Amino acid sequence: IEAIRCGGSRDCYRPCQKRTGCPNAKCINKTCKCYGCS
Repeated sequence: IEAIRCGGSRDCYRPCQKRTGCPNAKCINKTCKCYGCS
């Protein structure tokens, strides 16, 4: 998968919220692990 880099979890909201619809994500392994509202 494409590695969404994040300095923080709030840095994951924009992509993951845009992708899924919800900002639910974890900045883990320096990569945004998006869950959204699946």
